[PDB]
Formats: sequence, C-alpha cells, structure tokens
Amino acid sequence: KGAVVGIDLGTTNSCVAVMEGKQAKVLENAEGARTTPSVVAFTADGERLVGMPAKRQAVTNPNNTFYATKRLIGRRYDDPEVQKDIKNVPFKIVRASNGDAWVEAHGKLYSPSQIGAFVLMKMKETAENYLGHTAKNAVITVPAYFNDSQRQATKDAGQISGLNVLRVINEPTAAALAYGLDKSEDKVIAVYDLGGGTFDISILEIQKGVFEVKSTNGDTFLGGEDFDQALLRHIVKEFKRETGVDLTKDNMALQRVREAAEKAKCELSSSVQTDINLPYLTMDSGPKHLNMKLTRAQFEGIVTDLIRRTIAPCQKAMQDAEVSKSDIGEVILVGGMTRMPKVQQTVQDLFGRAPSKAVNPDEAVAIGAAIQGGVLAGD
Ligand SMILES: C#CCNc1ncnc2c1ncn2[C@H]1O[C@H](COP(=O)(O)OP(=O)(O)O)[C@@H](O)[C@H]1O
Ligand SMILES: [Mg+2]
Repeated sequence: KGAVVGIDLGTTNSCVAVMEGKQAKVLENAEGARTTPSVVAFTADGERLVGMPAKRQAVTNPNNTFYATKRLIGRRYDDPEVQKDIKNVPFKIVRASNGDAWVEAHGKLYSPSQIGAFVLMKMKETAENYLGHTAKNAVITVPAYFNDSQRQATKDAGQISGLNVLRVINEPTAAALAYGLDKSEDKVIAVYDLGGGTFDISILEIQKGVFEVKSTNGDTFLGGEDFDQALLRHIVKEFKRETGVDLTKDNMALQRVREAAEKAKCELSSSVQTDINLPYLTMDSGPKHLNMKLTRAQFEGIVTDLIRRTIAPCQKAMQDAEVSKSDIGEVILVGGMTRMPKVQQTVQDLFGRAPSKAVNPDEAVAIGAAIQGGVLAGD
C-alpha cells in the first residue's frame, strides 16, 4: 500500500527518508535542510517552536528550550542517567505522576514522548510534502542499548504524531543496511557513531543476513555540541583578554558565538583556517567587533580530550565482543561529527582500517530506516 517513511529520531538532529524506486530518498524540510534539530521550545507567550527556530533561541531562552530529551525517553526519574542529565542541562526535569522523568516549562509538563512527537510531527510534514498524501506507516530507529520501556516510549511518540510504527530497529543495524551489508555471508562490523549529543560504538556480526549486536558502548554526554561549547569557551576567553570585556553574562552575544563556533567547526572539516567575525558583538567606550582566525590545528587542540574520550569505549567494545582489530571487516561512520578529519584518523588508528565513508553519515540511519520500511511494504 502506502510507502513507509523511515525516521531517524536523533538526540540532536532528525532525518526522514523513503524508498523511491530502488534507492532511498532523504527528504528536505520547508527550510531546505535534510536534517531537523530535535529541539522544541515555548516562548514567553506560550507559542511552540520546533527545529531550527527553536535551536536559534536555545541560548537566550535556556529555561524553556528542550533538547536532547532522547536521554530521558522511557526512563524513570531516579535513573542515574536522568540525574546526570539534570546536572548537564538547564531546563527543568521533573518527576511525573508515575515516577517517570518528564520536562516542564512555564508550569506545563510534557513527557519525552510528547517532545519527541513534536519533532516527529515535523518529520511527518516534511514527508507528506514529498508524498502528496498522509503518511500512515513509520519505521523509527532507536539506539541498540534502548530497553523495552525506551522502545515503547519511542513507539508512543510515533503514535502521538499519527504514525503507526510498524517496527523499531537499532541505529547501527539501520546504518549497516544503508551500506548494503544485508547480504553479508560472514562479516564483523564496527559502527562508530558521533552525533551532536551522544557517542555510540557498536560491534555487529552479520551471518547469512542475520544481524547480531555483539557489544555496545559509548558516552551519552559526548557529542558535537560539546565540541561547539569548547570552542565557545576558548572564544570567550580570548575575547576577555584582547578587550577586557566578559561575554559570559550576555546570552544574546553567546547565542551568536555558539552559532559562530558551530559554523567555524564545520568549515575546518574542509579547510585549515577559518574566520570568526561577529561585528558589534558588545557595545562596551564603544563597540567591539570580534574577529579571530581559527586554524584546524588550534581547534584540534581545543577539542583534544573530547576526541580521545571515544577511544576507551571502543577498546572496551572490542574486548566485550571478544574481537580484535584484525577480525573487524569494516568500520562505518555515523553522525555529522565524524566529518572531522581528526575524528576519522582516530577511527583509523583504533580499528587499523580506513573507515567507510560511502554513505552520508548524517543520513545513513534514516536511509536504513527507509530500506527497512520498503521491505515491510513488500517492495
Ligand atoms: C565536511 C564537512 C563539514 N560538516 C560537519 N563538520 C562537523 N560537524 C558537523 C558537520 N555536519 C554536521 N555536523 C554536525 O555533527 C553534529 C550533529 O550530528 P548528528 O548525527 O546529526 O546529531 P544526533 O545524532 O545526535 O542527532 C553537530 O555537532 C554538527 O556540528
Ligand atoms: Mg548520530
């Protein structure tokens, strides 16, 4: 019947694709972007913002901007992960009536499934533009370590947006599907997944097309957003030095700096030097214009410990898989952050092999979701 959309409901960003003919097609939203920030915010008047609009005010509206709620979905408030999330995020996380971990803004409570549903709502609108009719059936990916309550709460997010979630599949298997590993006779796979919010490493074994997850590790609090924050703190400090003006108390300026830091980071994936240029950042004797040259080497030095924190979970995951570098047939990169050359060289060093880059790492999981969806559609 109707095509089945595949949605990567991501910690930081989300992506939707659908089978068109013999290949999956990634769909772009109304803003022209092929991914959508998994961000939901409520302004002082109570209007709701989703995606890029919410992201663009995250720093000036920290109390009422929900982000990385995938860290809460399907979790009890007393889960140590939730308590760790409370220490790391500024919006209010609260204990629901059933002891579940919920969020709160302006006196109103929301479950993480409701926040996810708002994101999925947007994913659905994006898909329906392309399809020309209502999207009924959905395949949504989840991390391999998600337990039953976390899978169920992701399905319920889908239902809230009107989607019949025909199946939930693990993100590293979805990515492997995007790479055609579905027909592998005997092959061990490493899936290195550095997203905007979280880091995952998974060791998969494929035998006659059967996927087994042999080990899982990572750091739920290591993502590209931390690379951006570390570049922000370095910018704030160099500014306080050259000008004597301290930006930390200036959320309007910090929002500009966070935007600049993420832009600069991404340019350095492709060139060795980039310019941070923020005219009239502060009007402190007169205006002060921020203008810094940032090199790849400097940025690599600023984020060194962040990249290195991916090494020990990977070695741990090979130990738990009773696998060695030699036994790993292929390493696949997932997440935007793996676009960074130093990250790719760190992956190379870990697994003794050039990682595969054949599939856009931002989009591989959504693509695999769509492939699974086409299978379910019989096509
Ligand atoms: C070549 C080149 C330049 N291209 C890039 N260079 C560095 N970073 C990039 C990036 N294009 C996206 N990014 C992102 O990586 C994180 C989100 O990735 P993500 O997988 O979608 O997040 P989630 O899975 O958690 O939802 C986020 O920091 C953002 O900079
Ligand atoms: Mg990712």
